[PDB]
Amino acid sequence: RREIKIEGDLVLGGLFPINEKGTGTEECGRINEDRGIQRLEAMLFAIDEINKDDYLLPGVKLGVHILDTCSRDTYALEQSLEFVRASLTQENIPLLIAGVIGGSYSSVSIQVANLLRLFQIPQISYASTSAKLSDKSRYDYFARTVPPDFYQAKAMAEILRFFNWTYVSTVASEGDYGETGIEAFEQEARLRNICIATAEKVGRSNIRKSYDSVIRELLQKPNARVVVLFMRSDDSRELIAAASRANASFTWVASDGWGAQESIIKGSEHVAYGAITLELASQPVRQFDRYFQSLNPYNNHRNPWFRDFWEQKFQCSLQNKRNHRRVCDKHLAIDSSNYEQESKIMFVVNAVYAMAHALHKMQRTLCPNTTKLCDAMKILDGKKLYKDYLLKINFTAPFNPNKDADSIVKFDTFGDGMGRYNVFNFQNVGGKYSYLKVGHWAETLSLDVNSIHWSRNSVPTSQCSDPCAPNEMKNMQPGDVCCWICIPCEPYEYLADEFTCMDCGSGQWPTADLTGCYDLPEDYIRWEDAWAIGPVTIACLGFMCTCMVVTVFIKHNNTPLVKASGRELCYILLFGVGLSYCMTFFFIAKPSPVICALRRLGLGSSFAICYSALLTKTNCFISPSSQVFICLGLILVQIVMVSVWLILEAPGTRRYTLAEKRETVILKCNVKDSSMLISLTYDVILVILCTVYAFKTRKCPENFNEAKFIGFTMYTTCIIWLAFLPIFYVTSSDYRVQTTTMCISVSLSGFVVLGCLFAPKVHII
Amino acid sequence: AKKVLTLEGDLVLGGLFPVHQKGGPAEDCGPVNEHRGIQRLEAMLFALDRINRDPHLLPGVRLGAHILDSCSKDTHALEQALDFVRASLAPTAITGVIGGSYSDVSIQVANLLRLFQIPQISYASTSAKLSDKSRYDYFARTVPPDFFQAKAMAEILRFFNWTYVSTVASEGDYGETGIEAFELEARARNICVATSEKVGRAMSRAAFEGVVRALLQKPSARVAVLFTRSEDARELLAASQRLNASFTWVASDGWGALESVVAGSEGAAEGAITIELASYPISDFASYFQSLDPWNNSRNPWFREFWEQRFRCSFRQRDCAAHSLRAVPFEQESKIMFVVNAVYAMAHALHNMHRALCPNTTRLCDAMRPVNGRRLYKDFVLNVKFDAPFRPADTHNEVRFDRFGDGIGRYNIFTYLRAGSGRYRYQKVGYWAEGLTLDTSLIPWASPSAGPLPASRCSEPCLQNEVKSVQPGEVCCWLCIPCQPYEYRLDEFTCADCGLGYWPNASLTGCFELPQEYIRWGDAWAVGPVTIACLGALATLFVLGVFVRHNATPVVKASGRELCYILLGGVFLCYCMTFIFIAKPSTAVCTLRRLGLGTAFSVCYSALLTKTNRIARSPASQVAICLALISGQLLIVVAWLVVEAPGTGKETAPERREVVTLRCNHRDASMLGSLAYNVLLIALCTLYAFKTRKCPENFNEAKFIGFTMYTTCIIWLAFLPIFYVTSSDYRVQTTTMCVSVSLSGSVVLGCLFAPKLHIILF
Ligand SMILES: N[C@](CC1c2ccccc2Oc2ccccc21)(C(=O)O)[C@H]1C[C@@H]1C(=O)O
Ligand SMILES: N[C@](CC1c2ccccc2Oc2ccccc21)(C(=O)O)[C@H]1C[C@@H]1C(=O)O
Ligand SMILES: *[C@@H]1O[C@H](CO)[C@@H](O)[C@H](O)[C@H]1NC(C)=O
Ligand SMILES: *[C@@H]1O[C@H](CO)[C@@H](O)[C@H](O)[C@H]1NC(C)=O
Repeated sequence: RREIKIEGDLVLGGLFPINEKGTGTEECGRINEDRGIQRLEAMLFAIDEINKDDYLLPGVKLGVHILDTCSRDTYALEQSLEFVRASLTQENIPLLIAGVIGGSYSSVSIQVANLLRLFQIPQISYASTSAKLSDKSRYDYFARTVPPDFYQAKAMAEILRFFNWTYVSTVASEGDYGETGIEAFEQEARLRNICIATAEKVGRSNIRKSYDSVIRELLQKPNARVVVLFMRSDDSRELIAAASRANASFTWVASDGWGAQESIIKGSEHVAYGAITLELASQPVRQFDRYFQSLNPYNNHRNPWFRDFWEQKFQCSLQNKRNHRRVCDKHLAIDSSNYEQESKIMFVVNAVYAMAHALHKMQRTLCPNTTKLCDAMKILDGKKLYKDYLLKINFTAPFNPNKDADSIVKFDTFGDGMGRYNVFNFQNVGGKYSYLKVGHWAETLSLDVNSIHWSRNSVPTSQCSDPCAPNEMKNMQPGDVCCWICIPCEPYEYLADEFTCMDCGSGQWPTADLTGCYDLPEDYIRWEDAWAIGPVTIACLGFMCTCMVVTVFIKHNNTPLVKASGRELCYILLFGVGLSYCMTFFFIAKPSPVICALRRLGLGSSFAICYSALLTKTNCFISPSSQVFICLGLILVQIVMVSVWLILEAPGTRRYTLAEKRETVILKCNVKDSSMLISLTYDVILVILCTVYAFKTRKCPENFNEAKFIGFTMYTTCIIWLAFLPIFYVTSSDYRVQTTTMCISVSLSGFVVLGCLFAPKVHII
Repeated sequence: AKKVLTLEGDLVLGGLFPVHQKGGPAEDCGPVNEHRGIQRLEAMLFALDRINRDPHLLPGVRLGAHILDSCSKDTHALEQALDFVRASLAPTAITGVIGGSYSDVSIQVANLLRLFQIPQISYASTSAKLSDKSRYDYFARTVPPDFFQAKAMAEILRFFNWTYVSTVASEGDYGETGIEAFELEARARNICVATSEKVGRAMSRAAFEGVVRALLQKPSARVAVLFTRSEDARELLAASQRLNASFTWVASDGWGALESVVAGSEGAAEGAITIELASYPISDFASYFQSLDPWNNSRNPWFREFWEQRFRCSFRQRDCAAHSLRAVPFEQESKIMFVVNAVYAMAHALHNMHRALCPNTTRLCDAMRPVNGRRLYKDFVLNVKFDAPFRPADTHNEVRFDRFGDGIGRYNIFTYLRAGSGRYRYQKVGYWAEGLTLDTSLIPWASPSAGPLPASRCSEPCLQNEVKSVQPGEVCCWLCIPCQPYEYRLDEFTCADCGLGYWPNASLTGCFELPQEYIRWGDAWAVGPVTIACLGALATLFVLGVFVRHNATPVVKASGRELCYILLGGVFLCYCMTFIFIAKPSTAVCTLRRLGLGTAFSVCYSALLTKTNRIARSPASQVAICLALISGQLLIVVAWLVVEAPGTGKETAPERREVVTLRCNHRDASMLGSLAYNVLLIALCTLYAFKTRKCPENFNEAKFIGFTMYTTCIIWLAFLPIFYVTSSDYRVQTTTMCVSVSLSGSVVLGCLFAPKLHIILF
């Protein structure tokens, strides 16, 4: 095999994927020029700078022990045993390894970290972004200068929140990358006010026919216009091309895998327009540019893989021993024309400097007097180096003196680097398609909206999320898990819950959304109304007129001594007229808690008193007195069952109306309307029958006037009964029927008293 | 300074035993273990030799051996385990290791060998953290884990209904995980822990006395669950003996049946229920080990050190000649069975793999040269149900691995009992193999006596009468306190304050109302009210005939006739309110009753006013004044009753005081004031009549009227003191109210009207 074993006071391990993984007889095949060779030289370049440095380990020389992992996890374990041979108590003397600057693959790093933790060897990774490595329970001597993969999920969620993109669709890929990150996105999404619409998986081993179905199932949701892509570089390229065939137009939010790469947009720049992509914020290392270009096989003997890299890159053989390859020219060299710096070069340099800084701090504390290696450094405990010194480093980037404020190299509690991501945007400048940085995410969100076009428009995706005009909108919808397009409720129904609008109170008006749970108010009849003042004055005038008759009757009751019983008949008739007149005083009052209970008793008593007086007159010293006593007893008997009707429920049970807006009800008297009219009608039918018989008979001895008066009043009772019942039977108005009966009652009272008092009026005048 | 036992064969089985004890800082490892390392290593060698000579187990394949020494340290075990991997990458490749006696050693070896696909079968590691497959993909063990004994103890406690127990833990690794396991199992079996505490190795006798006193803080916790080491248990027993405290200890495998724990502490250890791992001695292994000497044993490199340490001699001299293992007693290690079972399980898995890969040949298979831990482990190591080798006859023991790759939990229940002669011994009284079986006839305290140490609870369940919701600070203590009769409970958590009068009919839900109260007495006290009503009815009949001949009588004719009629009606009204008061009060009866006496005082007051008018001095004016006074008296009556809303339903004393709904909700305070105002006016009118000197005229009527008024005023002034004196007994108040109005009615008939009728009649 091949390895680098440069000697020094302290030796740092190294794991790089110089050779690409292969199949068959060859375990690893082609040389990785970018991720294997350029990263390998970055570690060597940094260590050479550290050795030449006067402030970082001036008396300690840093050696190397670098092995090729061949991009295989199993093959990395076999060479990982060489790092622990020197830790166990003469062809090849083992070298003590202070730390391992290796990784570049999550599978390689995971396997290596499992072996290194058993021997307390600190490990710093430069390209491993697996979220599994953040678990300190299984990897308690592992650190990385790059942020973990799930940090991108937090970055993508903030972009959605900034643009108010709530109803989003997530697309993942099979393996270990897609599931892990897309899983961590949901908790970050649910932490904010965002719910996932569709979850999808994309496989490597499938045909473009399945890719079309991935696109098609995304179109059967018109609202979802933004698609959170957490796919891989090759997987995302086919899906975007699939959308072109299906004529789709979506806004793509993508993580690492689709950053500023120009190999995905190819041939499908139309649908990819307006996409937002993330990429690691890596700056070029200017000093590394001259180091790599000035490397030649004739003077770079430290790297044993440089001969293979030179032959593979230029397709030439240095020693053409009858081979089918051209002889490499002596003047061949690499320049900026065909040299592009690898993206994670600055992370390799930072990882090397991180270990050197930790060792330098540990050396000073253990050896303050001297600047050389001590006997206390011979044991070289890895638990103290990692937990106490490596995790507590704080220094600026050695080769980035322009932005030292935000380029500090440090490790958090879980031994992970700071998350600084760049936000790009695929846009059309006009005749050219290219990416453009439109912000950055370093512990906070910062975007340049003015330079973002085709996404400057809000492009709402909240047709489900929250249209929710403040008409007590309810967040729910059948069939859809979290669409909740706010339709399933109405402004009349108060908002009390999310899944159900939960109307509280029938026919109730909410105040803003919930507080209107109280029942709607109602208005009763208005007191002292214009339509009530008239009858009140009429009743007062009628009562005053009857009172004047009473005063005249008693004054003129002396000379006519013949009519001994006439005064008694006049007195009871006057009392009945006064009682009937006084009925209107309280009947028209709107508040009737128990007033209506006495109203029916008063109306019945007034009718009974009038009927008793009429019956006594029709029938007609000791004998008249007995008739008055019998008539008085009949009136009392007529009131015996009057209170029986109110002996069950005088205030009533309840009062309602067909209209649910006015609700013009008494709300205090709920007696039976049918029973009230039936009793009133039955109280006048017998009066008319008894008066008709008296009219037919002839009363010669001075009783003709009484007989004529009885017959005249008979028609008035029939007319009033035949008119009061029909209006209140069907209409049942709050006040219109009440005032009509009041006018009829006072008119009837005035009519009956006029006939009885007609004869005294003529005699007096 | 390392030795290795390397046998040769087609398949090599690794081994890891604690041959040497921990050395410390002075040396890597010092003294040689005589039972944990040497005996188990010899057991593995004997099992391998038996397998190699078994025609029914790998007839062609010969099993090798590569046994190393871990020196009872995890770092040394990790360093030594880097010999199997080098062979996998003249080292001989292995198919799996059979080793690991300590939990840390096994954990480190499993962590190292998992990455290289090397299955590992342990024989003594009972760590509870080795069962999860998230970190140990190729680990198996024949011994059960340490959380099985926790649920075994939980089931033991449940069987004896020992809900209230106290647990004692240990500071080390063994002493915690078992405690959380037992706590988790106890909650699923309705078992509560009273006190939880930790005991450390460095604790002195003062700490043990303190923890014993803390255990004694709960008198109701007579059962102690000990999950500790042997030394901690021995120290706790010694501390309990010194303080002379009695407990029913329940212990795990840490105590077991060891006599060193009860060494000198037999008095306080009586009645303890300890559990130990179940195993049986192997006669074949004992015979093989007894016939072992350094001269004829060259395979074992550590045998010379073991011989030197056990038999105290040396090989530089010639003293190590006569000594032999046969003469000296030999004690077989309890876990030799597990080592043999692990070796045989590995051999059976290898045989099954060889048979499955190619049944054509019995020799090592062509395709079996590459050995993979994944397939072998998952497909054959887990699925073994072979018969236990060297097993006794009357027993059914199988070697199987569950889906966590652990052994089968089989424990023996042991008790510490005193014999008739006084000897103390541990005797098995049951076993736990996926089920608890105790005879409950050999335990010394299981005999019928005054309670077999009942550790029921902090308090007895109390649900028959009292409410058991009150707790003193612990949710498990379950005690009751009775509530007062006023506080009938309607729920299991509190006593409702509905009242004792509304006793539910054996329901205790909703506080069903009791209609029984003082509403109306049909015959208890209505007899007296009937007499007053009967007297009033007779007076009304007499009044009807009194005024029939009033016109004929000149004396009655001279007096006012209109006022005479209301006088009879006023007396008739006196008994009209009598039966209303007796009747059941309601929202309408009391209001009618309230108006009954309101107009009763109006007619009598008007009678006095009209009487004074005749003395001072007409019928038209007299009837006008009385009508106005009656209207005026009734004017304030209607206004007063609407001030307070009347209703039904009154509260009274608890315990069925029978005073519920005695009177309606209308307040009677205003009624007393209304009648008092008119009483003074009536009295003043009577006094004014006596002032006039018109004695010669109408002397007979004036004297009767004055006497009647004087009696009424005297009687009225006497009712007021007795109303406030009682202030209760509504039935008595109703009774004295009926007699009060009747007395006024009785004297009303005895007024000046009575002599007028007597003269006319006579
Ligand atoms: N940083 C990576 C990220 C890697 C990855 C990146 C994009 C797409 C798929 C994908 O596969 C997974 C799966 C799980 C974890 C990490 C990854 C690493 O290996 O950790 C890798 C780029 C680094 C390098 O090889 O230089
Ligand atoms: N079986 C044991 C159990 C062991 C143990 C047993 C009793 C008291 C203390 C104690 O220390 C711990 C701590 C944690 C886990 C297991 C134990 C093992 O090592 O797993 C160990 C007896 C086996 C042997 O060393 O031969
Ligand atoms: C997102 O909505 C908030 C208010 O809900 C608003 O202030 C902000 O400007 C919006 N961002 C956009 C439209 O990009
Ligand atoms: C435990 O209680 C059960 C009833 O729940 C009883 O049958 C059993 O005998 C009790 N165990 C004893 C008393 O040891």
